[PDB]
Amino acid sequence: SYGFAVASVLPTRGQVVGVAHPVVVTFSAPITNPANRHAAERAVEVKSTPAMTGKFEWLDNDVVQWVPDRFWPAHSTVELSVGSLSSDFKTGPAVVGVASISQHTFTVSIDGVEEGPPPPHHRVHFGEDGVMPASMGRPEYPTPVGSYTVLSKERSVIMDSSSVGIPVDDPDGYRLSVDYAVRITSRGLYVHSAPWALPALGLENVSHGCISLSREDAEWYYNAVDIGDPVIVQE
Ligand SMILES: [Ca+2]
Repeated sequence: SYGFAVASVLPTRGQVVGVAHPVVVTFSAPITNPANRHAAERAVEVKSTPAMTGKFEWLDNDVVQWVPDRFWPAHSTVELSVGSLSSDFKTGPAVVGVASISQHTFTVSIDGVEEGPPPPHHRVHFGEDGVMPASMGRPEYPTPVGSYTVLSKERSVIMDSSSVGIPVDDPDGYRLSVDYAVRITSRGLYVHSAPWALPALGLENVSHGCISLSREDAEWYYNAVDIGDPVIVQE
């Protein structure tokens, strides 16, 4: 009986990850019976050192992720057992981004200390370290509130309007080349550089869901953040 045979686990052994990185378990064969999922979860019981509570979420018939309830300790070695498989990984700095829809800001802290790039005359900027002018999703396509984690980081990725439900050649379609792209949902939500959107930054929520930053702020956050680091969206 190898129905719950585990092919692999993320983080990999010795991987360096951000401080909300889930434990992602990939099974050797799909578990197509949702009733067998609770037994599968028990067979892949996640035991970390330091101890952490979490919640299982199935991403596919053969992938379940265990989402920690709290952040891992930064700059640490986390020991990890996933049903007998003994592993470990490392965390880097706690790089946390908090988007405020009402304040039109994106606040970046590193290990608790708010910080941003060294500012180099005609654009909004706050005198407060780490607080970046941002533009969230407009009321038609709002940025959803929640607790996210960085799923991937890409340079010069092309984003279409088909991600929010609009063909490219449609009245309000788009096809953008985006310089710095920090992906925070599998659906296609990003923190990213939006130079065309410079006037709205810090003032208006004019994007279609994504968290828009200046190129300089996006570049700094992109270079600071790691896959697994948390991103909070608040009203
Ligand atoms: Ca990493």
